[PDB]
Amino acid sequence: MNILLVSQCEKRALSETRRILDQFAERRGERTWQTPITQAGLDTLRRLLKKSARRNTAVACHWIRGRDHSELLWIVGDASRFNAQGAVPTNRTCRDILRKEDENDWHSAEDIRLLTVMAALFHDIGKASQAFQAKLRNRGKPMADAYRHEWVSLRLFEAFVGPGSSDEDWLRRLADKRETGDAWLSQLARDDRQSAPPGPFQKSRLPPLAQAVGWLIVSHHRLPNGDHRGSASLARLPAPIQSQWCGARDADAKEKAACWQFPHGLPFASAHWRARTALCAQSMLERPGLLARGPALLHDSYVMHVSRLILMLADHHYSSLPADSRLGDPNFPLHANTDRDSGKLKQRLDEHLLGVALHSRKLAGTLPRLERQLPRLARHKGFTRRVEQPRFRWQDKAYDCAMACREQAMEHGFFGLNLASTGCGKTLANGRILYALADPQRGARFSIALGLRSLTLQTGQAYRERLGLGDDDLAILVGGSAARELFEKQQERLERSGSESAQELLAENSHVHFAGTLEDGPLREWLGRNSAGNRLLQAPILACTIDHLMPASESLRGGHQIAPLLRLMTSDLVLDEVDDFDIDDLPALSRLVHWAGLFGSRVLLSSATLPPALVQGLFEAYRSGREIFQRHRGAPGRATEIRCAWFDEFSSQSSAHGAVTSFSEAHATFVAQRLAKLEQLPPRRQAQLCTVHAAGEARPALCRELAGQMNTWMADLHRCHHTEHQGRRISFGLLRLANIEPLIELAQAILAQGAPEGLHVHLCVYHSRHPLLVRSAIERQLDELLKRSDDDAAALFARPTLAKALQASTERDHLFVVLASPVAEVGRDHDYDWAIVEPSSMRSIIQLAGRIRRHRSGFSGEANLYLLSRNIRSLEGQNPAFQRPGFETPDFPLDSHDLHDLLDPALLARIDASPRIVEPFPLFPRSRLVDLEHRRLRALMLADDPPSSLLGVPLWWQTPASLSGALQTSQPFRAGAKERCYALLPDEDDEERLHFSRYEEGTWSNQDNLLRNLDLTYGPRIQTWGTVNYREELVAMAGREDLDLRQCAMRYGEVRLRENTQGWSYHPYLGFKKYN
Amino acid sequence: MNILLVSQCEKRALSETRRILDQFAERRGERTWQTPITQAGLDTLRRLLKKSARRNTAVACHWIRGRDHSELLWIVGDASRFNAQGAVPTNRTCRDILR
Amino acid sequence: LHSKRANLYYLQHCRVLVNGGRVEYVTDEGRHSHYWNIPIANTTSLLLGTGTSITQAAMRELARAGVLVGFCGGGGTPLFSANEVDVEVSWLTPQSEYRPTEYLQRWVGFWFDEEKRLVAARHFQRARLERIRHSWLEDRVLRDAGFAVDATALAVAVEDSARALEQAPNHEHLLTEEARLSKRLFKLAAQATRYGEFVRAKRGSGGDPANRFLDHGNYLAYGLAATATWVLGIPHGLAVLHGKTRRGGLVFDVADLIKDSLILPQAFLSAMRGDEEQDFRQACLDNLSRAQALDFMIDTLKDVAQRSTVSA
DNA sequence: ACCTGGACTACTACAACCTTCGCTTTTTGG
DNA sequence: TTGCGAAGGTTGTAGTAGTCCAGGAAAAA
Repeated sequence: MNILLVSQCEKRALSETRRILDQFAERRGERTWQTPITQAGLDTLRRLLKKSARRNTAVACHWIRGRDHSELLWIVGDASRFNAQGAVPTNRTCRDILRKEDENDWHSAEDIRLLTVMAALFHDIGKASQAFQAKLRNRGKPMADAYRHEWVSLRLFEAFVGPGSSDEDWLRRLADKRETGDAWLSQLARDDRQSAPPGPFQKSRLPPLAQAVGWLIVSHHRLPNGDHRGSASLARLPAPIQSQWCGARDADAKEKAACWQFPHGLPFASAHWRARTALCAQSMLERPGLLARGPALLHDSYVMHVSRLILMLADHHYSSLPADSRLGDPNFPLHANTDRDSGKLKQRLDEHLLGVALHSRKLAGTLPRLERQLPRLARHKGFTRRVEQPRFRWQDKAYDCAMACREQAMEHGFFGLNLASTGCGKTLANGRILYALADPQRGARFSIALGLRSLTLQTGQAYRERLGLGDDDLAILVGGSAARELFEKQQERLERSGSESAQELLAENSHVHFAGTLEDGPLREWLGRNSAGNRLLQAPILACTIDHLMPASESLRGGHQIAPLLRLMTSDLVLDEVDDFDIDDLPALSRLVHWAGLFGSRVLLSSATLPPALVQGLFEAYRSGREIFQRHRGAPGRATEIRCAWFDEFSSQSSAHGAVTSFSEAHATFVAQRLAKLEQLPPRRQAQLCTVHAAGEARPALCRELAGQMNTWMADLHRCHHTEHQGRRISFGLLRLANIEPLIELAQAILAQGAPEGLHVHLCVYHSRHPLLVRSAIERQLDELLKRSDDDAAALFARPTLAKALQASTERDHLFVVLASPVAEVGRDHDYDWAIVEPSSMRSIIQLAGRIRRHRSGFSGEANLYLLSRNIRSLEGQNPAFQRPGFETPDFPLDSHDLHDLLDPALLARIDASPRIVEPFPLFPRSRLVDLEHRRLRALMLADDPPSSLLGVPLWWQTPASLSGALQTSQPFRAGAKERCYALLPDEDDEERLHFSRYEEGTWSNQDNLLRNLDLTYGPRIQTWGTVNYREELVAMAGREDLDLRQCAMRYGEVRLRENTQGWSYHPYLGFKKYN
Repeated sequence: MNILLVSQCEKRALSETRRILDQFAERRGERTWQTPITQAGLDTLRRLLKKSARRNTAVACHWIRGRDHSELLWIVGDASRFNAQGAVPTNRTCRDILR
Repeated sequence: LHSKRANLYYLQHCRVLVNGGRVEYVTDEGRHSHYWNIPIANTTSLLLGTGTSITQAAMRELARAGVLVGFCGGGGTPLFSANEVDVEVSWLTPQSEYRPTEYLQRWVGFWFDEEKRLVAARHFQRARLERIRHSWLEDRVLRDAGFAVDATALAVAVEDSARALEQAPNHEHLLTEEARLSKRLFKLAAQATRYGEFVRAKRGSGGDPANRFLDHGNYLAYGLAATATWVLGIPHGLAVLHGKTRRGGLVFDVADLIKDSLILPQAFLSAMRGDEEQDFRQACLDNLSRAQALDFMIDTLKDVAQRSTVSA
């Protein structure tokens, strides 16, 4: 065989390769050789060149196989000096000549711009009615208008367009500037008449584009929401919209007549308004093939929702700006809105319409630049550094798989899973994996959402520590979501002025803890210089709760969905402890995931107890969303193959899928493999069933007996397990329960009873009814004092608080217990020598089990996890028993509540996630807990017989149901008894006086009557630990935050409670206890 | 037939020969081209090179006639750079060494 | 817009790209260049000249709208490459935006009948001898240019050629008459310009400036005629006057309509003033634009087919 | 008065980056 | 906020050969 060898080395590498090669071939050129050689010679040449190669070596070998044919065999050294065929570049340069930043790929930007601009110019036209003007000039008592102004605007537009006409007709008519005249108002089918005329959205009333514009016109303050819910008419939307849907309040005939009067003509008089409308109509007419796209555009969610977002934002921004005489007719009589302070007319109607249209035009060209100009996290060494601990190598494996799959995920999508078992530190894995996907040149962005109602600050800082990110790169959204009805009263008060678009995007309580760059915001103009929105958008990495992002799709009023929606478009998403959600809140999570996939994000669930039905439903939703997006972005025509992946602490895999069945098969295979591997591990916990003894159903005496039995259990179990040091034995306990009232009652009982003989007990109550700052301090102390390891007796005993407690004690045995609430399940990296768990659901049993001996290896083989035979609710004779929390429901009853019969006895010796991550066949919903849970999940998530609703989730993307707020009502989110926010506020003039005040509409009203003091009694050798000083803690927080003490108490001292007539009783160590 | 072309040109001639040869073959190196071609195209190549050649031009063409055998077809310009078989000297020196 | 009938626009010093689903031109003069008033519809065609580039996305959008695209040379001539026009028949009815042509059917409907070809050749010759008169006599700008055309001799030659053309039985006689008229016109122009004795050297071997100018004008006119046939949709091979074997016959037949009436004066004027190549090229382009040649070529080509079908 | 390697020293060929500036091309067998 | 490619001038680097000085070798089965 004859071959051709070419070298492209440099510096000393050149001399070496010249030396090695010149032994085999005659020199045909300064860097070229060619000669007939045998195979053995070639192999030895490759070996020799490989042995002594350097960084600057690049040698290629071509084989002249036969006639008119030659192939590249191999390249030794650097492969960036040649392409695939073995050619070499001719020239090089640094100055960019591709200049690929000028052209973007938003294939529907122009349609959105035209629809929005046309919708803007007409949206507030209804504010010309005499009734509206009188209300504007009326200073006395306000009367709610018989008709919403948006509905009047829609009726005016419908009258102008003329029923039954094709699009070109009205388009041309509007575009012709000469045409003027009020002769088309005779067709204004008023809705005050005795016979209600047909709805404007019916088939024979408007052409397609007319309906597309009309929807934006009418839905720019609140979504339509009627009473009908038949799925048959849902698929026919937006036809069945009628005057009732849009809040047509009932009033007397005089007012209804008074609304449909226009004594002062219309805005058509203004020359600038007419000229701009004519220009927009001409442009919309000249666009290629827009007319034939009407029907398709009407039933597309992406376009319509992006347009509505743009319009809402522009309208909100301009409504706040001051008057300007430069736009429109300087002497136009009509007006739009007054001033919020002086109560005087501020803007002219035509001026307002023109300004909103201008701003919408300006913004519509900014969205494509957001991805390029916004801040990003790049070149972070922490996510790139390797890990030496062998327990943390699977993290490196997953990180490597991320690079392996990065390329195709950028183009087709991503849907990742994370099934690593507890204690493996999933947070760092999630950070590293998500970073790896993002392009290294530009950086990374993503957000972390926890399935927790409230996010305490210490949790966010713990996330910072685990990720190792400075305070300049991770924002924290403290607090919880607000109530819906609180904003209503001010809105009705603010409706006196017609400035409903000026409401703040976010609630007042929420604060964003961030201190990074804030001056170069591309969207700084509209969102506010320092409002919470801009801070939220700037931060490269965000930590929040899912309740703070859900308003993206679940919002029904106002503009609460602007900031979270922008966040979704511009970043990525990570969901943590999703299965922590209640069963009836999963529709909302599915809708959020669908929209997340619809706008170009990339989802990554994370938990260790994901039942198959949930994962299948969520994948189907994400794919349904992703399919729509690809129509309007990227290269058209490419297929829809999501890039799924599975990740845990044993191995890693990734594959491309495009149908639910293939995904399901691959997931089933991976879970089977994981079960096979998991089965070989040695157990660390040995459960047991404990039979409670009950004589009477009275809560007090029942609690007394329960504490009496618990004390004996404590003595016995501490005798079983303990850690000794210099003749002293101590242990760390856990007493989990279901509800707060029984929890506090048990705490009081145990405090009264006192510790057993020869033992000392330290108690630390810990639930969600404490003031938020106090709860954060408690959690800080517990996290500090509950880190364990091997052969650390001296180190642990060297800890300050433990040493202080022991020094002033005369006993030889001590007991430290954490009488926690379900809040201990999520986000707590503790470790306890033992536990006693009340049964509510299988997920709780597994998650609490993972706590025991989290960090300490070895096992004596003795039982260290008791279980109550029956839950407290059963002892009280409540049917169903496993409810709130729980899955038992009237439609899914359970024969026997006893735990002896509801749990397989084999599982006792080994408790893990195996029973949850797979679905047994056959299912026995009436006997087995896991069977019941799997049955409910399968019925609701994917099956077509969802209990009590009969409304399948796929309705959200199988029918145009997002054009109307219907599904959000039949499957609400976090529904139930309303809650109210309270707080302990010091007196304005006397800091030493603390008042119990309620949160009114932006003001705190004293409610000191509702509060009362409760007393405590103690026993022998019993004391509390981990408690906090409320006043001192508040002072400390105010000092750290450089804030007024009262303001700090307002911001952080919030506490939520359920309404009670008789009030509550308080103690700094127990929190708030209901009183009757 | 497939051929191998090596350019030893110098100074201005380098740019010209690079311009002409680049129309016919891909570059396998800083001064190497190699692609299949027919006899007529090869004759056109040679003629074009000869027409605009300069004093420094030096180009050689080898033919892979078959299996384990190759031939030298022609040289345009100075033949002092190449020897009879078409190889090239590895080094030069003004200092007499042979003596 | 080179021709009102064709609806053909010319673009230069511009980058054609797409931003958010719309084709956009970036050029000096910013958002005031009149390239923004180019209707993108079935009834448009784009020709890109000096200093221009087109992206793949832009041509996807243009194809979606139904606009042909072509790359011309400096000033609008010659044509280098372009799209192709499909035919329109009862069968062969694909769904696409591009509007098809119908003149290929009518053209092929007579090209196989020798006598009808004879009639067409007569019409072409008549058009040329007509336009020569207007160019050489009526042009006041040409009269002010300097080369002096004697009415008597030109009229005598034109009348003699007209008589000869009307009485040509076969193609060869028509070719001989064409050669005679060309030689006589050459001589008349040479006498008018005072250039002296001149000839049309073969191979373009003539070293005198007149030879170079004549060749360059010829090249420009051939380019223009190629544009003409492409716009209409006829093929180049289907010659009418030339022999059936000579490739590109139709381009030269159509090009001859304007060559002897527009190129000839300009070459001698430039030689007399001794101008450079660029100025001569600019002058030729300016004269072609003012005379509105392309419109005349298109009109004549349609008229031939109309007459052939009417007489059918 | 032998023969190579290495370190050190000039000292040119190459290649790219920065400013202006004209915008064609022989055009012939068609 | 603004085309495209060529020609001339300037700036930086890798690469080549001459000079002089010092050491003189290859380790199975």
